[PDB]
Amino acid sequence: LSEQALNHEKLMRAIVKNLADTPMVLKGETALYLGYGLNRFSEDLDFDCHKKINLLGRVKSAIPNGIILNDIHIKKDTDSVGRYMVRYATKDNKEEQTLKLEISYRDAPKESEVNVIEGMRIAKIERIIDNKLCACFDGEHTRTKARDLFDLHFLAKHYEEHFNLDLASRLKDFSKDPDKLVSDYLVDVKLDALLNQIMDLEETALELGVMAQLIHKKLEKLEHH
Repeated sequence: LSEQALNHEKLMRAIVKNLADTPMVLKGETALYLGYGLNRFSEDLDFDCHKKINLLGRVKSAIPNGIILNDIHIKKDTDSVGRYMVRYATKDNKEEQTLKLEISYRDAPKESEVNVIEGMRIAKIERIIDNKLCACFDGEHTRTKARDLFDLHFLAKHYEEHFNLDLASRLKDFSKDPDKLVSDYLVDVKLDALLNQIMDLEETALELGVMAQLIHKKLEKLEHH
């Protein structure tokens, strides 16, 4: 964890802690990082929220000591989506940084589906798995991002109990051809600063395929406790 990263994290945590008394629910990669022990750094803030709030006002108030807020650019503010570029600097370094902040106002989790971890409102693992699989495999607009392989492996390894039959079946299907995964993701892994040092693509792909196969097989037994 470099100084740039540590400060970035300082900024993210301050924003999410501030939003704890609103309906904002943290999701995605940084939910995993801040909430569930993800073993890579994450940089974006992604939220679901059932209604509009004074987002700008909250971000401004939330800037903690040691951070300089240069600007907030409103990329998109509609009924269904909020998309912002928060530009900032630091007491340790003057070079401008960016934080992407994105909110979805559709299909917000109901209050009974919201976890609180160290004072932060965060989505359940199940929803995060579902969203990742939509994002990398079977959603409306899939993408090829190595982060998704890294994160699904993490989830399959450390949170297998949160997989149900549907989630496991899709995971198994996503990861059935490990050589294709390695082929599909290789360039992205090399170009990703967050992954290129820490990730063995060949091993990750292989282990995911094996873990998914086993998780799904277990759930197919329809066992009870």
